[PDB]
Amino acid sequence: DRSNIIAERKNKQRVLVLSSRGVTYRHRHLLNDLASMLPHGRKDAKFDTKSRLYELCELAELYNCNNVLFFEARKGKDLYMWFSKVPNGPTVKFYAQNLHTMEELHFQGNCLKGSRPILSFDAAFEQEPYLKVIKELFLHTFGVPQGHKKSKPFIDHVLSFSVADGKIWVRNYEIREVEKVKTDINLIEIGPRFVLTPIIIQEGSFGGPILYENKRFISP
Amino acid sequence: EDSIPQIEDDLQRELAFMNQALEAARLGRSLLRKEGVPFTRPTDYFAEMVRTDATMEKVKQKLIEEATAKKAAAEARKQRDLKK
Amino acid sequence: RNLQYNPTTGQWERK
Amino acid sequence: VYSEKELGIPQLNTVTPVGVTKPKGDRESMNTILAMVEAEKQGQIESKIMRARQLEEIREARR
Amino acid sequence: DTDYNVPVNTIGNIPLSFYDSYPHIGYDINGKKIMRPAT
Amino acid sequence: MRPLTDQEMKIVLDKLANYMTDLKSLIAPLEDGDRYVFRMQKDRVYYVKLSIANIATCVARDKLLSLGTCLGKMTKSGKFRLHITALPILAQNARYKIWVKDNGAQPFLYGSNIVKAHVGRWTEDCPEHSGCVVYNMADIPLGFGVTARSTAEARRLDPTGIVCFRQADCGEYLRDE
RNA sequence: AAUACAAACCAUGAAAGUGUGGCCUCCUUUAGUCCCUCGAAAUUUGAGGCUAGAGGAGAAAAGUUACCACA
RNA sequence: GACCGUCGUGAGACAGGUUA
Repeated sequence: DRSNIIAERKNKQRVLVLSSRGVTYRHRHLLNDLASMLPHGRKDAKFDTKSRLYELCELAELYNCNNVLFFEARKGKDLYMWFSKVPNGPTVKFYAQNLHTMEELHFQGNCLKGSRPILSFDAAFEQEPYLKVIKELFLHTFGVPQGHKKSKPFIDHVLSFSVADGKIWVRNYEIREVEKVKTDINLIEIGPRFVLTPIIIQEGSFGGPILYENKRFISP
Repeated sequence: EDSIPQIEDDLQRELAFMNQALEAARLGRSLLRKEGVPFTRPTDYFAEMVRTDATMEKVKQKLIEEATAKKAAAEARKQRDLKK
Repeated sequence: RNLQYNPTTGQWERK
Repeated sequence: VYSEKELGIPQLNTVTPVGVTKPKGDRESMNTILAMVEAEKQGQIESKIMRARQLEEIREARR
Repeated sequence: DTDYNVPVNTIGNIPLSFYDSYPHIGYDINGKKIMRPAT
Repeated sequence: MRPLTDQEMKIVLDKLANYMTDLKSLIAPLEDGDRYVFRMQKDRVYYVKLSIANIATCVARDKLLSLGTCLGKMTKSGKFRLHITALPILAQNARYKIWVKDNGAQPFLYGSNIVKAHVGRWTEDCPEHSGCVVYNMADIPLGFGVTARSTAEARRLDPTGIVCFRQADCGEYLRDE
C-alpha cells in the first residue's frame, strides 16, 4: 500500500498546481493560499507558454497527479484558470477576477492548513449540467481524501461555491462555536476571494472537442 | 440568485454567500456527529494555521487601532459636550 | 417526520 | 495602553486555539532536620557577633 | 517524493516550545492524542 | 486520613525547630514504644501519639474534627502557622525565654506588643530575628513571638520601644466561646 | 405575538351543502405511601425502605467575598 | 509635614539622605 490513504475505500486523488511565466504577486499569492489549504497538491512554477497544452499532462504524469490547476497569465494583468483531469478526462477554463488574498489584513478569519473542508455548493450547480461538470471537477480538486496522512483532522472551515450572474463566486469561512442562550455556528471569513467566469468545457485533457462555449464573455 | 436583488449591494451580496454557507455548516455538523468524527478543535490542539501567526498579530493590531479610535473620539465628544 | 435532506442531490425526500 | 477586556476585539484563531487551558501538572529524618535548622540559628548568632562588634561603630560615633 | 514518509504526529512546522507542558504532543488522523515516547 | 508529606513535614519541622531545640526529645521511642507521630486534618496539623492515631483512624474523615492537641494550620500559599494551641508543647522545652511583668502581661494578653517597661528579667545571647517564648514572673506560659532586635540593642534603646513582636496570646481562647 | 371567535379564502360535489389543523413532557433539598421492617409507647409516634416536585478530569490545587494590609 | 531609599515581611526601624 503506497497511496497513504487509511480508509475503507481509498479516494486516490492528487493535484498539481502550476503557474505561467508572467503572473503577478496577486496571482502568485493565490497559489500560496490555495495550495496551503489543499493538502494533496504539489507546487510548481513557470510553465513555458511557448510549449503546448498537452505538455501539462506528462508534467503531471511525472508527479503522479490526476488533477491540474493552471494559473495562466496574459498581458501580465489577467488571470485565467484551468481545472483538468490529467490522463483523458474533461477540462475547464475560467477567467478569474476580483482577487483578494489571505495576506490582506481585513478578513479576521483563520483555520488549520490541511484541515478537511465542507464543500458548500449552490442550487444551480445541480440543475444545469454545465455547472454539474465543473462541480465534479471542483469536488475532485478539493477532494482531500479520507485517510490522507497529511490532513489535520478537526473540521473548522467550509468552502462556498455560488453562482450569481453567470459567474461563480468562491467563499471561505471559519466554523466557530458560540454558546446558545437559554452552541450555534458563526462563520468568520478566512481567505481567498475571487470571481470565476466560465469560458469552455473540452472533452479532452487539454484539447479535444469543444463541449460548452460561453457566448457572453467580454474579454478584458 | 433569488436572494440577491442587486449585484452591487455589497452588504446583501456578502450576506447571501454567508447565508448559503450557513445552512451548509449546520447541516454538515448534524450529519457529521450522526456518523461521528471529532468535529471541534479542543483546547490542546496547537496545530499550524493557514495564515502566518504574524499576520494575525498585525490584524490584531489593526483591530486595536480601529476600536481605540472610536472610544477616543467619544472622549472628544464629552469635551465638546462641556463646550456647549 | 417523513422527510430528510439529500446532500448529493440537494432536495428533500421521504424515508 | 488601554485594556483589552473592555475593548471590542473578538478572539483570534491563531495557533493557540479559541480557549487555552493551563496544564494540569524516621529517626534520621528528625536528626538531619534538627542539625540543619539549628545550624541556621547558629548562623544568626554569627551575624549578631558582627552586631556585638557594631558597638565599636557606636563607640566610633561618640569618639 | 517529498511526502513519502509522512509523519503521524499531524503537526505543522510549529516550534516545539509548544506541547512541552501537556503530556501529549500532537494528535493523529483519527484524533487520538500522542503521548511522548521518551520522558 | 494521611500523614505529613515530604515538603509539608519539612516546612513544619523548619518552623518548629526555629522555636524548638530538641526535636529528638519530642518525638522519640518511649518506654512502651509509642511515638509522638504527627497528624493533619482539614489543612490543620496536630501532635498526637501513635496509639491515639490507631483509635482515631477507624473514623470517617468528615466526622472527625480535631485529634489530640493542635499545632497550627496551612494557608493557601503553603506557609506554616504555629498557634497558641502549641504553647504547652512550646513552653515545655523552650530555647529562649522572656519574662514580662504583670502590668506588662495585661497588654500582652490584650493584644499589644512587648515594651521594655513590660519585661522583668532577660535571657542571654538572643539574636535579632530569633524566636522566643514569653513568660511572666511566675513562669506561666503567656505567648510567643519574634524579637525586634538583639539583647545588646535592647539595653541601649529607649524604654518606650517595641521589644518582642506579639504573635499569639490567650485571646484566641477568649475569641472562641 | 400567541390564543379564542367571526369573516374571507381553499378542497370536493352537478347542486344541496360538507370539511379541516391529536395527547404528553449517586447523593442533596421537599412531601406522601403512615404501606413494609426495626424500636419505643397500657395502643400513638421515632428511624429506615418505597413513591414523586427540583439540582448537580478529581490531589494538581481551584472558585468566591460591599472583608484586611500593600502598590 | 512627603518622597528616594537600606535593612526584615506574620509586624517595623534609621545620624541615611543633596549642604556648610
